[PDB]
Amino acid sequence: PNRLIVDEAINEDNSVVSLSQPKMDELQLFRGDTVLLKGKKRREAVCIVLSDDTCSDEKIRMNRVVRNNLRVRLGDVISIQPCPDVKYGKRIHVLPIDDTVEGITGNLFEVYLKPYFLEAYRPIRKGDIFLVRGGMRAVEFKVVETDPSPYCIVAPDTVIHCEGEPIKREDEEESLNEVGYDDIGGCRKQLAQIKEMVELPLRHPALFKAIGVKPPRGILLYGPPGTGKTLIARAVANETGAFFFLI
Amino acid sequence: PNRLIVDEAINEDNSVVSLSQPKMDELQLFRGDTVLLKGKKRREAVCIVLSDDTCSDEKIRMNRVVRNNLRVRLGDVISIQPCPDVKYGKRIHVLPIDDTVEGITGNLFEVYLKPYFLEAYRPIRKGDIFLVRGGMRAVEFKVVETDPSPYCIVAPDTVIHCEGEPIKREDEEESLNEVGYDDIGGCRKQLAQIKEMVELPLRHPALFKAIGVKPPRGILLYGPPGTGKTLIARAVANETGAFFFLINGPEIMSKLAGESESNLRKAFEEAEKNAPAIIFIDELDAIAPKREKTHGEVERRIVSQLLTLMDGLKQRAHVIVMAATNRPNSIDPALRRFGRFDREVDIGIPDATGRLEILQIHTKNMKLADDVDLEQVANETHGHVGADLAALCSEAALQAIRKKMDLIDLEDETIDAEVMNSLAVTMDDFRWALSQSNPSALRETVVEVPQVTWEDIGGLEDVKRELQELVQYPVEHPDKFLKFGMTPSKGVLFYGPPGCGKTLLAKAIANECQANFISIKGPELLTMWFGESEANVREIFDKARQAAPCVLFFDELDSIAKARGGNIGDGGGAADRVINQILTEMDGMSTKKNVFIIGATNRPDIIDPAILRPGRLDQLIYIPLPDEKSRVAILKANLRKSPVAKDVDLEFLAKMTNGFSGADLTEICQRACKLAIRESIESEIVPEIRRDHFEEAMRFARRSVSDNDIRKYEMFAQTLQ
Amino acid sequence: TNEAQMAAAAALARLEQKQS
Amino acid sequence: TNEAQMAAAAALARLEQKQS
Ligand SMILES: Nc1ncnc2c1ncn2[C@@H]1O[C@H](COP(=O)(O)OP(=O)(O)O)[C@@H](O)[C@H]1O
Ligand SMILES: Nc1ncnc2c1ncn2[C@@H]1O[C@H](COP(=O)(O)OP(=O)(O)O)[C@@H](O)[C@H]1O
Ligand SMILES: Nc1ncnc2c1ncn2[C@@H]1O[C@H](COP(=O)(O)OP(=O)(O)O)[C@@H](O)[C@H]1O
Repeated sequence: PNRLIVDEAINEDNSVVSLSQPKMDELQLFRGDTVLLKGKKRREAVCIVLSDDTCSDEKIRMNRVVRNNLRVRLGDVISIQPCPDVKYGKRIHVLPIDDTVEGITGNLFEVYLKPYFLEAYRPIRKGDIFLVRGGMRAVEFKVVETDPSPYCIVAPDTVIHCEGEPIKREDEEESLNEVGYDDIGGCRKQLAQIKEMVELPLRHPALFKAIGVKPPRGILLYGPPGTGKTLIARAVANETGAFFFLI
Repeated sequence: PNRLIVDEAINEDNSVVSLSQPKMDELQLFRGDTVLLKGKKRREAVCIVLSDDTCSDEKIRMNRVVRNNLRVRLGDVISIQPCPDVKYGKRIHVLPIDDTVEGITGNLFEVYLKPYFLEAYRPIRKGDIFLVRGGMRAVEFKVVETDPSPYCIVAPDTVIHCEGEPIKREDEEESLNEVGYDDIGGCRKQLAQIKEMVELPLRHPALFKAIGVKPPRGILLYGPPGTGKTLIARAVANETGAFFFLINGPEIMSKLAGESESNLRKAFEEAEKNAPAIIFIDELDAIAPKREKTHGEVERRIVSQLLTLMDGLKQRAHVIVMAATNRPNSIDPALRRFGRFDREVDIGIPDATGRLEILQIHTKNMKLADDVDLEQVANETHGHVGADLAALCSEAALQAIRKKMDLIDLEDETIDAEVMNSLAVTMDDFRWALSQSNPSALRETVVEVPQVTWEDIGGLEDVKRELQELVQYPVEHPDKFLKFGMTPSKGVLFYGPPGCGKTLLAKAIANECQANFISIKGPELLTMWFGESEANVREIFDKARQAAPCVLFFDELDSIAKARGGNIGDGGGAADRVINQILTEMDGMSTKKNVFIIGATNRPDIIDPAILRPGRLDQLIYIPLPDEKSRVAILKANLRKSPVAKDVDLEFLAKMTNGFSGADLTEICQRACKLAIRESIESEIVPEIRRDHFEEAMRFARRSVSDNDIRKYEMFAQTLQ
Repeated sequence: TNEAQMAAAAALARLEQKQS
Repeated sequence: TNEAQMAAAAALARLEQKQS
């Protein structure tokens, strides 16, 4: 029940997920309500649901940050449920990741976390990863400790702390600065065509080895240099999880 | 007694064989009776005999499943007897083969065996192998235990059981999913020609070793990639039982000096040890290209090594070497000399009928929706080869699969047989696949028997008869031409106004004669002239020989004369580069090749007179503008497929369109259709083409041939007397 | 006899479905 | 509840700023 397919998002906002209006009435939630998303390995994420005129009725549109927090990939299926009793917290402790803060020093709160958190009313859960951009760097943070649990909303009077050594990245957690589909601008028609050819045999290998229909085995991309031929190949491997070998 | 030769079947039904009526009376069996077939190794099979109008009187037509159950091959002889006392069974135990059920799970009875057995009244014998297709898989089963013995007929109340582990395939029992002759769609004429060359020395080696007549030793198959060159070579080896050894350019050329030559020699040694054997060399142009195209030591040595190994086939008895290339002239000419690769077969590109057969073959396992029309697809897939039609079917299958898989969300190591079995591929998925597919032979020469028949040509009753005398008589009654010392004409030139059916005449006679039609159009003659590549005319006439019997049609024969100024011209004469090569090739062509040359021009006054001399296009037929009774016939032919309303008076139109050509009457027909479509589309924002649509079309349609041009043709025709 | 006649009707019907 | 309604106004305002 309430199991929808994970799709690509247009709104890059890390606290926003898009669902089509008819699903707001099936889930009995109002525009802007706070919901939980159920992912893999007994993990979940909290976000705000907004409506638009582009989301498919049976899909949920979420960005890379939310998918990584749920440990899911495009094409998977996750559960959505409302949580109307969410409240805001008073204390949130956030630390940077060791693999993203390098060569740069200063007051991380004033530069990154303050404009991200202050008066944004973002839902935040313990263990969430999120990305704050600025100063020509892309710095990701992890939430380690909060007073309320397991999640809360950031209030204008919520105090953000940041003390301690940078967090060592987990071996099963991919960096948010890796190449994905949201790094590709034009040539969307070609990216969609390729995804149809490759994502199915790569994500569902049990389908092809069990049927008489053979998969595509070789795809030749052509065009002038500097048009994203390698960028697509990397985005596909990183988004599906296939092992990428460069020649 | 009652011993018949095993032939190929058209009916793929595993429980049915075909026998010609006279054998039903010699065997005293009725149509649909149950008979037993006596095979090899004290084996037999039970099946139902039906009659048709295609089976040879002395042959029995059966499919691969029946032949494997009898352990016989095409060309063998089996005995036939009736068994009118066959009874029905109550219990049949069927198990799958371990080598065919893999990755798929579910209720095998409900998916496969139930629709196969239920109310089918199939004769079944203990130990039979049979194939059930569905769910995009081809799953074969063996019958292990029955209550009656040795065989019975399945009744509607017969219970089918299936418990136990899958059966391990016997080492002497070939899988039914191996390549055979029933996997090849078009190019049936080439497959038959090859079978005659190879099956006799491979199945009857005692014949050739005991006579002074030598077998074919090497056959070169050529045509575009993806046309079945390897598919045929595999089908031949699997159907005859010859040992098949695969060679390909990349495998040999990827090796170092001293390894490529050694591996090529080993391939011949292995075939001899396992003789009778077939050595198939794919991408031959990658191993032994024309000498002028290579200078490397490795390429020169491997050419010499292949030539010596081919010559060694005088001692390597019962070994036949087949090779695949794109063009017969891309390889070292030495290979094609007496011996070695001295036989050649042109596979070509499947035509509309062959493409339908290929689509039907590669959908055997697919469940198709009622809206799927593979004949419509075969007509739309112009320029495709079998490899592209296979890809088209695969893409259509994947599109149908994605639509359902994203809805059921069942992820496991195996696939549910019921899920695939109930998945139907619709016409929208085939049309989508067509838009994604990209023909590999789009610009190749198209050689096929035309679909134009005499019923499609209005008027010209006397020309139709004349063309039959020119084209059919020299081969239908050759003894009369010899008796009277007559030299048959090699070709005819059409002249007259444009749009009067000159092209249709050439196609229609090619169709009735079942001859390949080769169309050369003005732009092609101009391309050769402009690019100073008139040498390509030799390849056109050589293709006509390869495709014989055929009709080679040169349209717009004046295209170059007009390009040179036409009415005034340039500083030269009538002769030009391209026509001279056409004249040369015609002079070197014999009537014994059954190649008939037809030309057409709209300006006979500027055709190089050389083409009209005896031995060339010496016959000249005038195609006039259609008269009143012909214009009615033309309108009916052009509208034969259109939903014309009963209020449309086609005879009135013919009376008014006095000066119109056949092409001009077509513009009226199509313009009226366009108007009917416009109104029909608007009504949704009509069921027939109404008189108003033809009347409005008449407001724009005009004659394209003026009286000044009609006299030009009459004066030429008068000059010819 | 009768069991062969029932198989005869079934084989003839499948042949007509394939020919049409 | 009301804390979710405060997040609703903030999420809707950022979406409109990005769309405009
Ligand atoms: N469509 C695109 N969208 C975004 N960035 C692109 C696009 N096409 C090219 N780029 C950028 O330009 C560069 C292309 O380099 P690369 O992918 O290595 O190409 P190449 O295969 O020619 O070496 C990268 O920095 C990539 O981010
Ligand atoms: N005439 C045909 N009938 C049926 N299938 C065909 C035909 N021609 C080609 N195919 C299919 O297309 C493919 C041809 O590949 P292959 O025989 O390996 O050709 P090549 O020698 O060019 O590699 C196979 O999948 C084959 O089944
Ligand atoms: N006698 C005829 N009967 C039926 N249709 C005709 C006839 N003459 C011309 N047409 C129509 O005119 C069109 C052009 O004819 P075609 O023979 O191709 O012209 P050309 O030989 O000058 O190229 C054809 O598509 C056909 O529909």
